[PDB]
Amino acid sequence: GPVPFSHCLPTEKLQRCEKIGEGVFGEVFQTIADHTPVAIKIIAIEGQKTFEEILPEIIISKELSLLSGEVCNRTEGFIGLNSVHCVQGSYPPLLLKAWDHYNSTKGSANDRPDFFKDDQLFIVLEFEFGGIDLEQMRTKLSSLATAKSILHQLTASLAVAEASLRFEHRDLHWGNVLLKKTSLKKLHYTLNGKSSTIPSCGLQVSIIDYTLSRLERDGIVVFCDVSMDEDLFTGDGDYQFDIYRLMKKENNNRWGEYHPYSNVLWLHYLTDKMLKQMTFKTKCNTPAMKQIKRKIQEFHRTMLNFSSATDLLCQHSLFK
Ligand SMILES: Cc1cn(C)nc1Nc1ccc2scc(-c3ccncc3)c2n1
Ligand code: NI
Repeated sequence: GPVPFSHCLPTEKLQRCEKIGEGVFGEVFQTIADHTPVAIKIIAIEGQKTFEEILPEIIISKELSLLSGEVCNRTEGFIGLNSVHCVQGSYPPLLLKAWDHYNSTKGSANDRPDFFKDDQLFIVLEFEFGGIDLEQMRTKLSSLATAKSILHQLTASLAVAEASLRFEHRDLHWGNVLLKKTSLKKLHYTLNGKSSTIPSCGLQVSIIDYTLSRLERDGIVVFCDVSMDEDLFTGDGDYQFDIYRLMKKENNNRWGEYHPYSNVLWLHYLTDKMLKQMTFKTKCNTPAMKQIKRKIQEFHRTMLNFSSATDLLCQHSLFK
């Protein structure tokens, strides 16, 4: 059967819940469990999305989480999934209070979740805490060396997911790139059996929000069908909203197919943001840093001629 909210969110864990984010159908809370930070996503089911509409996110979250402990195709560059629960009950008042605090400070585009009755079902996905998004870190990164590390981590992570699962993220905006301190000097990945390293520059990247993502295992495709969605393809003001139109154009509005080019489009959007909307604490006023800047500029202007993240990682001069 379903379980009460208290099964997932015992008193002390619930007391420490703060809202950190949201989606069109979701609320994300940060908390502590057994002295360990976690990120909780809570999605209402039936009644808003159906179970069938939520399952893809569950499967994808699961498959990408598994890549951290595989061998031939291995990456930590997406986020650990600790557990999945189907919960029944009205929204916990302590969660409402945390919800309100976020509405008062940042503003929510969601409905205050106070209208749910005690037979309401929810899917509660509990993840490792991945850190703070790249947008919030717009002014806080240290140098363009860091920016290069970040792009290399993203590119590799997508490459491995391409090789393993024929993955497309399909919404990798700078809000979905998390950063977290690591004392590791070098990060490791393995692509089709070949291991390599990336200088961390003190950070570990984690990719999130598989809400539009696509993959497959054994000829079964798991995805979000947005072919009858109109609103997604009629935004602007940011280069983000062009990617949605480019994907739709590249794939002829058939979202089951595999088009890893879409990973390249999103990495280009992120390289653009690195070059145009970030301010680094150290400026590129040394020969070595100017050089790094030039190579990122050269990546920006050439990467769109690569067919996938795999192609970029193996072949692009930025990573050699
Ligand atoms: C929870 C989660 C996991 N996946 C695969 N996707 C998710 N979705 C979102 C949506 C919004 C935000 S705003 C901060 C987060 C976040 C922060 C830290 N650690 C994970 C997620 C977030 N996550
Ligand atoms: Ni349980």
